[PDB]
Amino acid sequence: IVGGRRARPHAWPFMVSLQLRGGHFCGATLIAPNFVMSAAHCVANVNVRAVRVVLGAHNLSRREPTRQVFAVQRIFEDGYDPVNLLNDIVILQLNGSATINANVQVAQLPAQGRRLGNGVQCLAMGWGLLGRNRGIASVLQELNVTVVTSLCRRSNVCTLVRGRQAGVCFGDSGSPLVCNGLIHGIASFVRGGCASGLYPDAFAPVAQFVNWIDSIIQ
Amino acid sequence: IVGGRRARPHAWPFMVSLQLRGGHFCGATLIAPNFVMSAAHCVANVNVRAVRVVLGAHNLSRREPTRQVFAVQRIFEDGYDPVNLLNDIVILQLNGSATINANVQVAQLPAQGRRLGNGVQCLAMGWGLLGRNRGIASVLQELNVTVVTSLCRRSNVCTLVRGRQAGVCFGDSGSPLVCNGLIHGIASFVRGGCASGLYPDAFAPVAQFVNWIDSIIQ
Amino acid sequence: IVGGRRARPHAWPFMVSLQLRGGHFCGATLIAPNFVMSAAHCVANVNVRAVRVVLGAHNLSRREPTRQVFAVQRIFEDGYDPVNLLNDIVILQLNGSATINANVQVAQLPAQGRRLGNGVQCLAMGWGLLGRNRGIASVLQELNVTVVTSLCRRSNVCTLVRGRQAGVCFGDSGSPLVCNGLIHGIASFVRGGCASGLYPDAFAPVAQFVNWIDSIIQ
Amino acid sequence: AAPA
Amino acid sequence: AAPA
Amino acid sequence: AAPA
Repeated sequence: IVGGRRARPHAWPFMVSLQLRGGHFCGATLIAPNFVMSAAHCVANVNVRAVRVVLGAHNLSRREPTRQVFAVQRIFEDGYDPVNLLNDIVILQLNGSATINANVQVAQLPAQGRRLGNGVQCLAMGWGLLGRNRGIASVLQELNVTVVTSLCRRSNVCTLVRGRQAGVCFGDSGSPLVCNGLIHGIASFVRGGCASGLYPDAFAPVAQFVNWIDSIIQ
Repeated sequence: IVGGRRARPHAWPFMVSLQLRGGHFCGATLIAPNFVMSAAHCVANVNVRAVRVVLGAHNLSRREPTRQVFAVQRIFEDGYDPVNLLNDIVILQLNGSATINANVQVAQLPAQGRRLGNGVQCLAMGWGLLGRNRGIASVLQELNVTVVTSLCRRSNVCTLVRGRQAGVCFGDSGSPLVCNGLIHGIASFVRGGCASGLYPDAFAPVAQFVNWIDSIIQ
Repeated sequence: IVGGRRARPHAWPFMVSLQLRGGHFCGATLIAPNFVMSAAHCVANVNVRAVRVVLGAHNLSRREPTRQVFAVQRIFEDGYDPVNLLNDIVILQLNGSATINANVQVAQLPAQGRRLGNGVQCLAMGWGLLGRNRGIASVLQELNVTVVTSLCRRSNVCTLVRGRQAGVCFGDSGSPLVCNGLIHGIASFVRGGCASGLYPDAFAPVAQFVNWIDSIIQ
Repeated sequence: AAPA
Repeated sequence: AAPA
Repeated sequence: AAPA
């Protein structure tokens, strides 16, 4: 996240970090005790059996007793299209169930087909790049964004920070977009570099996949 | 435009701004009282019926009585190829005719087949990004560039600012390249980011489309 | 190269500069007195008969008596795939044989099939971009990197500078990756911009092409 | 577009 | 190449 | 990926 602020510790208990060594590469959202939702492109050319799913984290550079670490057992994809970047969503089944507590909780999803119009105020968040100065963030960042149609496709939810250069960046993919307390987006792609000040950020529209998610989840 | 200078107000009366809200996204050139020429990619995945064509502008953040606003009535494409970025030119017919005055005038085109060799000195201009600091420019910018073949395709006119990092950027597409007082290029694409200091900027070669333009224009 | 250091003059006598005017655009490695090895993408859409092969250079902005300049006589490709960026290697036969001396020497290659695991320490080098401030470097730069698998394909050798933003950049393609004194990589591509601090740099794995090289070389 |  |  |  570029131009955002540190989140209050454990303010978003559904926030997940996907790691390869002990290196964060994508975010995710806890949707059930044993399932996380992320962007398909995050797991496309990665060694899935090597991915660690980190729950209850705040500061990645610190030892945090609040953490819960899981492995990936199965992957559920919908119609991921890497050329067009459509259906950039994946469900990952954990090798166990999280211990729900103050620091780890399940996110609330929107109803199927609910669409956001121009002007809805939402919060983006992630541990991605801070700009081109600053690599990945250590502490979770959050950012107020506005939904915009316009320089956006009907197949995405796009956002823009008006009047300043701010936005999601590499490493933010898979992280939630929260609007009116529900998960409405999954960070998918940028255009013109991160925080162009032109080109809205693009998210996978979770409302369009609710029926599918449920079918797997419950 | 990166590394350029503010243009004298109304110095280039054929310069047009294409907008979606009241947000500039691409430039264009007035070629007749009721037709503007831009880059095909600017209108590719945009809601055409939502585009505003702004004539006689200088400072986009200001109320300017000199302005004339038109809608798009029809689009004329030639063989736009989005994979290869070839034929990145479009003609847009206005829903009316501009009032020609000191601030709004038609541009002069080159003769069909006229080709520019290495070393021709030209001026690029636009309201695109100023760098990655600075979003879109408020005031029209202009920049002296040199034509170069070399790291360029025969199907484009390429330019480079020697010895400093300067060039066109996002938002500059569709803007004219003026050489010896004629419109020789339409800003099309960058490589390696904006002002690489390596990779020349690429323009659609207007001289190669003159016969076509006329056929529509007159 | 971003975040590297000036190399000691003539420390790497197998280092080559490929130029178009008197402008460096890609590196290469001397593999025999009359053959240089580079990245296929460097010569893909270039006027080969216009390329100058510069041997024994250190400071490109200076007149250097140590230099030897050759033209390209023939090109040998293996299965360059521009969509997937696979087999990004080319052999260029010189119009003559270099004069071997203190400043111009042939590089040592690895044995066929030798693979590097995570943690091998190597040196990358080149005259490419210094960052987005600073165009191409005048003086050869070198950089300590570490081999990593992870966010890498089996078809590449990837590297990463841990804890700081550093890496290869545009203009570095074709330059050698030296590990334990042997040429193990040819700089091929970056992801997320140059020195992301996320995304390892990708090199063509020379060990996988040794049999082929020899077949041509000797 | 660059997938993030 | 990135269309501008 | 951007070829360098």
